[PDB]
Amino acid sequence: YPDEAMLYAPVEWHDCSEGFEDIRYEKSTDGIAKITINRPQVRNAFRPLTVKEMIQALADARYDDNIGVIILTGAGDKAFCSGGDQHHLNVLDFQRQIRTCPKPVVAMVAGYSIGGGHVLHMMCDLTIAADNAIFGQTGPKVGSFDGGWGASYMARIVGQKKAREIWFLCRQYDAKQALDMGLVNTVVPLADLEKETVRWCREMLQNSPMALRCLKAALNADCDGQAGLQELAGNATMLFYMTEEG
Amino acid sequence: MIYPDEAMLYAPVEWHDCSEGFEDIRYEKSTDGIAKITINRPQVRNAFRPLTVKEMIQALADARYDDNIGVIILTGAGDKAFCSGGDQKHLNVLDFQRQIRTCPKPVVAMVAGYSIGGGHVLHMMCDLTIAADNAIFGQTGPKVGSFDGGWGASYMARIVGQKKAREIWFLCRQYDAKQALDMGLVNTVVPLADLEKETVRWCREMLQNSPMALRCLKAALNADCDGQAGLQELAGNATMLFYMTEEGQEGRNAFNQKRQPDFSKFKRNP
Amino acid sequence: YPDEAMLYAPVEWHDCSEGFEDIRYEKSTDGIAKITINRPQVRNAFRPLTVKEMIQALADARYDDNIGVIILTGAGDKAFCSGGDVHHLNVLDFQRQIRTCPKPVVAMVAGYSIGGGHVLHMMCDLTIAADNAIFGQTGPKVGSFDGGWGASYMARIVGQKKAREIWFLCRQYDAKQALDMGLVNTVVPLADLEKETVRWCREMLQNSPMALRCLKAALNADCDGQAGLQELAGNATMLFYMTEEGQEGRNARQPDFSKFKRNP
Amino acid sequence: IYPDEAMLYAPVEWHDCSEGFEDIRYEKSTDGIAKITINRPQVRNAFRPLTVKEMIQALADARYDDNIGVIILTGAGDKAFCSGGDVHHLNVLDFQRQIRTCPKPVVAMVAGYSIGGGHVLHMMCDLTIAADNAIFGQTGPKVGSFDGGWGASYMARIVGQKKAREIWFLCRQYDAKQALDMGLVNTVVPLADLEKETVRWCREMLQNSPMALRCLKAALNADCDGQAGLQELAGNATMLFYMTEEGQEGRNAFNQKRQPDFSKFKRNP
Amino acid sequence: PDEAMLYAPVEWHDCSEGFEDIRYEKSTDGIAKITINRPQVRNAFRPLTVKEMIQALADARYDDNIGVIILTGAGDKAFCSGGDQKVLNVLDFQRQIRTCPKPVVAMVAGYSIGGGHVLHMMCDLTIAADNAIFGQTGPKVGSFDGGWGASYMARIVGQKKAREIWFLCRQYDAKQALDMGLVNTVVPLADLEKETVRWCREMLQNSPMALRCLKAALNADCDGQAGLQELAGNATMLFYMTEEGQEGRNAFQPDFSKFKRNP
Amino acid sequence: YPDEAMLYAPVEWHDCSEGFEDIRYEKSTDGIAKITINRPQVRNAFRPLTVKEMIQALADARYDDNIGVIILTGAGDKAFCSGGDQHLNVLDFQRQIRTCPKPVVAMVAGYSIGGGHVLHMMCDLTIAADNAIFGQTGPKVGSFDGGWGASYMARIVGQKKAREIWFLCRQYDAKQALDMGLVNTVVPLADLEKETVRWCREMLQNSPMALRCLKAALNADCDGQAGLQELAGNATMLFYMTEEGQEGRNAFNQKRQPDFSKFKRNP
Repeated sequence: YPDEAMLYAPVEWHDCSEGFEDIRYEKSTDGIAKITINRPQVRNAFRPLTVKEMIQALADARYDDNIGVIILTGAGDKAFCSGGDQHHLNVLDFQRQIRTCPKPVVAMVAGYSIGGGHVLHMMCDLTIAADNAIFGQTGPKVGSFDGGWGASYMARIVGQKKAREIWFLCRQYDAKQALDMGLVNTVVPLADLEKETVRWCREMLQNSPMALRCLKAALNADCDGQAGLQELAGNATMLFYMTEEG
Repeated sequence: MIYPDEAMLYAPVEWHDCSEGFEDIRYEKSTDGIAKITINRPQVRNAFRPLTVKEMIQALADARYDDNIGVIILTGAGDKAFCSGGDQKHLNVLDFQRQIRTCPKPVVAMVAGYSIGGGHVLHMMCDLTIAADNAIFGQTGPKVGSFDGGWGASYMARIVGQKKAREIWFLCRQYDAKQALDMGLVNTVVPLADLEKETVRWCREMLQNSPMALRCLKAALNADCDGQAGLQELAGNATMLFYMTEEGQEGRNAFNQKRQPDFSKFKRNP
Repeated sequence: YPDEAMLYAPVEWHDCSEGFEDIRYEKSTDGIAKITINRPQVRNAFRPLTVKEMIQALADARYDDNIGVIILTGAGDKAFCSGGDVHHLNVLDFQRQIRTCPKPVVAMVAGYSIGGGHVLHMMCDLTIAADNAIFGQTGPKVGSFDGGWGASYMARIVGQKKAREIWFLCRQYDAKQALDMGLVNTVVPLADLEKETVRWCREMLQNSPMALRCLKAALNADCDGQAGLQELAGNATMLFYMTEEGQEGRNARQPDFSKFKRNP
Repeated sequence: IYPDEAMLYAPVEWHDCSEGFEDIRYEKSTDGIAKITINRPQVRNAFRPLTVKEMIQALADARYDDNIGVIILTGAGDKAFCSGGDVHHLNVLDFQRQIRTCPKPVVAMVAGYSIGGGHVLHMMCDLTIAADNAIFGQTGPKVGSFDGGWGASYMARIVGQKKAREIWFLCRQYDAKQALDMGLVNTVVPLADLEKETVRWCREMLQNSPMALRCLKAALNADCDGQAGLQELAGNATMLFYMTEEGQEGRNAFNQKRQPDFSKFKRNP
Repeated sequence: PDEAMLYAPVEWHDCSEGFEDIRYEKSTDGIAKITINRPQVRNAFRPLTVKEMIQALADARYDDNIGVIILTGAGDKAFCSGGDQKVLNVLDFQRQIRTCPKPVVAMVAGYSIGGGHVLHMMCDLTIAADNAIFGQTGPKVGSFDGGWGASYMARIVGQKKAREIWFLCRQYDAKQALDMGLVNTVVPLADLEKETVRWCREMLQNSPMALRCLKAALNADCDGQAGLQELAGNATMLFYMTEEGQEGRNAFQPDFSKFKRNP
Repeated sequence: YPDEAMLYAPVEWHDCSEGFEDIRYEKSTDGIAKITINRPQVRNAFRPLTVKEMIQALADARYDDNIGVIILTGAGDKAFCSGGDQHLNVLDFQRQIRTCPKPVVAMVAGYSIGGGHVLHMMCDLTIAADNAIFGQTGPKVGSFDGGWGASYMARIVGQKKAREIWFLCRQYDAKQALDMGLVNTVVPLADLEKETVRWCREMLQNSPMALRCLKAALNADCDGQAGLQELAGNATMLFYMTEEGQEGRNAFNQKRQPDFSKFKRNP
């Protein structure tokens, strides 16, 4: 395993936010890309423009051979993303893009991850929660619902009883509650959120990118039927090209 | 995000009896929209016989069709048993399972004491389960010459995961309220004396939310399990919603106005 | 195999229609129940009352131990069911009821099977079509859709390309076209329609009702996820009750399964 | 009330939108058909990564053009629709997903060869109109490749498992009549009438409810694509919900800092 | 490709030592042939027969010189009339055919009935003689196959035809089978093996790894996680054949820093 | 319920290892077969031979009508199995565990790692000692199990935990495994076999037929048509044991038309 010294080393961030109004986008030299929703004034809720930019940034990250892991997070300590405002439903494109991204996407959550913003963290492969993080859906209370990955995939995370509770009542849940039901991967003190997140990112960066790619697709394949097969078979095709028989 | 005040949530509940004709169950309705179906055979720990199931089906259909009802509670009479299983002394409980599954309103298992065997599958079928601290859970099939290999198995695995589902079925042990909570088999555990109080609160929290959103989400979550049957529910709600829009009304309007439908006038979205 | 003489024997229908406004309900002595949409003045389109009645009639046939097969059909020779005319969308209840009926259900189709009425014939296990039969959807032409079994299950019948064509264009298809894409099981001259349908019913009636029941559930199981497992496993449970091992557990004192073999 | 032969077969006024594209042509008709044409007849319309990038760009434009209701995918000339692959090496997988999730009917108009990667492309299209000189088949196992995604599973949902295994394992070529008989294409027409017939089919769809077509396409995908299909279908449901008074009461209440009153709305059976 | 190659004579070698109920042969060009040899009972299988077929198929799977397997019946009157009623390991045989990483071809002359019909369906391809007869018998003789015999049949012929075949238990001739997509082709009885060998050789000309991956992928549309196990297993195998995958065993701390992180 | 005294009675293991080199194989009188990987020197990693022998032993247990439950374990107290020895016949063994009609219990002491971790997951139940360690290693050593090692892992611990396990390849102690539902129970190392045997005896007291139908039904939630083959296969077996099923057999045997008209048509 990597040593705590390298895992907890300072990070060399370079800004790549040119042209974005709603988000910051940064890359570290050791292979991490970070997308930060930058609207703390509205608790980092997204509007169609925000989504358009996030899609832009993620495509760039996917296409950058130096980038191995992506972080999705919100500006400040009070919110990851408090929901959608509140082309229209372009966040559905973003969900699919996170899903099919052949690199791990890690949600770094401080404060509220709510509504459309809660589905976004669920869509990420992993979630690192600050001890101040708050989670929940709001659909039925505000005249919406996410019945796609927001529902079924939530069930594959926390189980059907809990998923029905989360959606039907629309309560809020603190970090411990989220951890207890398997909704997040770990809870760390707010001060160490990014520190610990970078560590998790670095642990993955030390591993085979091809293996990670294949495993993400295999795990998607337990959910996404033929769409999941397209991903998994796609990687097999890519591997076949790299061999002699190929 | 304004939530309901606790004063409202914990206000007294008024049940009105609608049990006329039932022998094995009680059926009651609150004026604020909860329907409560109670297995009423406390002397046999609320075990169900075919008659009990017929009556619960009848009551659940009523609750479904009553536009004043938004949520249903399923429970057992007394403090000792939600339902101890099938009366051992035909298999129409399979129909009741489907009926709970496809009910467009949330169904809540309110569990005191034993939820066992067929009665355990019943609480699992309900969307949520509120358990009293004296609640006991488990299957009995392999110990009594039976099994539920339908939703009793697969769906249980979607609740507690595959390792725990195999343990529950293979050994047929009993589990206390803390055990069930820990594995995610129930949603919360509350003091026995507060069982109905907290259950009603949960119901009222749902009653404040969109009925349409709730039926859509219920269908969507069933859709993760029930293949094309799930698609039928989810798509049927989509159809219902479509009928509530101008485009979804043009066909009926055209027919009424004796003209061909015209979809040229509607905007295409991305 | 059964003798053609017996298969094509005359059939004597007994009326059980008492109390129905929109349908006829009849039973044969040899175990066929026939449900007939009786609204020729509207090409046998169904309204919510029609559906409630068909649900009632099908529930009766399910519980009648004398009935082994159900026929669904439309009155007259011009329409099986032309479409929709408890509650507004109760046809969804009826679809599920046909699906989970442990007895084979056969659509007997003369003339139009269209829209909601086309999904109905698809739901039936088999379809015997008259040479004048006409099939198709109408949803997108009249601002509606059936995205449930009306879409996915159709695709399991005719394949994805054909399913998309049927729904997206909403054309009508003759009996030959329907047969060519596997949408119906056979096409017979209009005069022979009930004759050939009764033969098919009698062929199934000669077979094991338990085997048919299990196979219907098994075939549904390829489509309906856990709902399908509920049906298939439920039949397994019923079978288990009929065995000595099942009955021992139920008689047991601590049960004693030791006297039972742990087969491979 | 049906189309009308005169309208269906009327002339089509195409407008060029190919500015900037190297490998494809892109055109739109005034009545709502967008046509993406692979423009590489010199190599039997095989695609290279740039070709795929451009098709992605064009398809996204059509998706977002509220004037467009149907998309035609085709190859330049009469000899090939697409003969396979040679911006990254496997970006055709992106294009596959984009056709899949496009809320508008996509029609493959096939003249001549639809082979290999190009065969999977026509399969992904909702419908396929084939000219009588059309030839279909896979080549992977012969050329050190395979499409085990929708190229396999989805093919089986079209032609059945026996035929799908045959097509892939032997890599033969099939003529239009063979393809028609196995359910692989929707119709076969004379080469000279290919666009004429295709446009008719497009026009027949253009007469229908765009929302209904959208929901049905997602419903049909949903029989194949698991949760990804649920995402499409449920997404359409959410979109419709926003258009209802009940949905709107939820939004209004939240924006006015008040509890919503959904009680004014029935709890249907 | 090349008619003279495809229809060239076939050189068979016997490998039947020890078998009572079957013959097992291997050609010099990489085809294995398992022949049910009980023509006096229309090639119905008894438990012994299934045991031997499992043995033979396991051998064929593990023989690197074999690229395609033919399953057939002795004589011209019967592929397999089903389970010997005079007497359930056939479920093991089904799984083995399913998970065989090489194409399995059913060469059908005469009856393929009941259990014997499920067998041809399980094979990847079916070449039928014009004298072939297909159908199920379960509901007529107190049985059913509700596993691959039901669901997978539906993935071949569609749900209407599947329900008809099972519910009525009629027999279907070669043209009927072809018309519903139940078999891949129908040929004159005298040319059955000739054409079957051609199809086999056409497959033998293609990549065995690609065929293996495609079979798993097509199974994966049906077999849930069991299908994923097959498909992902092939991907794991392919991975081992790459530099990145080798960086493990070549080390035996591994260093993946060098490898691109592709889109 | 079974008596505590009976459940905790001493075990009488009878050896059946004859002809094996990498494993021990033993049967108890009361119906438990135990397969032990016997390569303590290499933390009980498997080589192709080990797998071939485990396949042989598992097949024997399946066919032995005296056996109702199988235990899979590793020699000593330091490792259950640390994975592949540094083929893919282990894939056949996974399927063999999956389709075994008898419950299979992983009795885990110390390391269950890599290929050895998938093996415990494949078992119906896992009894873990307080010294057990779990984790995958694929991405760290240039491999992956994208089959049941992935999808089925998600059906146990949920999708978030499954991705964490695979992507980082950390090690997890027994408490962590329990909390995530990866194992069924954790017991003091000293009582590992005592407790494992109790769980086995608890199962042995139950209907073998009900157990195999339920194992198939639970597999069926994961394995599509392959799972339908298992579940339906059991239904057919049950059917054969009924008068109705048997009539069809007799009728065909006695060269006469079957008469099913004498059997009830249930709702």
